[PDB]
Formats: sequence, C-alpha cells, structure tokens
Amino acid sequence: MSYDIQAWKKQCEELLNLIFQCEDSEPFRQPVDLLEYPDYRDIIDTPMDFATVRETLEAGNYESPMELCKDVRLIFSNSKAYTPSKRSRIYSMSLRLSAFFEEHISSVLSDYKSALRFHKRNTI
Ligand SMILES: [Ca+2]
Repeated sequence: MSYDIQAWKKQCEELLNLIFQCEDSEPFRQPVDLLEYPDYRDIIDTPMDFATVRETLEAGNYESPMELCKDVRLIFSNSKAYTPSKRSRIYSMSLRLSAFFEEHISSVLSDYKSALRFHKRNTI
C-alpha cells in the first residue's frame, strides 16, 4: 500500500529472508560463538548477527527501519573491524552482502519517511 507506515516490516522481513538464503550471509547468520572465539569481545563492543535482527523484527522490537538498518550496518562494520585484511574471503562476503543490503534498504527508508509524514500530517 502507498503511504503505509507498516510496509517496512514486511519489506525488511523479505530482505532478511533473501539475505539468509544468500551464500554470502553464511558467516553472519548466527551470533559469533564467544566461547569458541574468546577474543571476539576483546575487539567488538556490540556483536550483531542476522538471526538477532530477524528475531528483533519479528518481536516488533524495532521502532523504525532506520533502527534495523543500524543493526545490519553493525554486522558489516563488526566484520570489517574483526577480519585481519581485505584479502579475507569473509570480509569479501561482507562487502557483497553489504552492497546488496544498501541497494534495497534505500527505498524502504524513503517509503517509510513519506509514510510517516502522511501519518503525522494528513487530515483524513
Ligand atoms: Ca580489519
């Protein structure tokens, strides 16, 4: 629907589904095992992963798609910070998936911004 403040929830649910099914998401699907990799929290302040993102959205615990976007971007910035070189195949995966996410999220954010101005201002 045009001017739908709820539309982002379905749009982001679909986008996450397409990310989970993409081979490039494999390293990012689940929280890093902090017991297997006990230096991970030495480097990364705030772990994030696509399963946490998907559960947060399904729970209704994101206020806006900007919040979900900030979490997804944290996945990719965490991977950049943790991986040791741009030669890492894991970093390479994070670049391909990042570029895919950013291509699709822009219209979700734009559509949400317009919907919210309508929600706040309309005299229907
Ligand atoms: Ca790095």
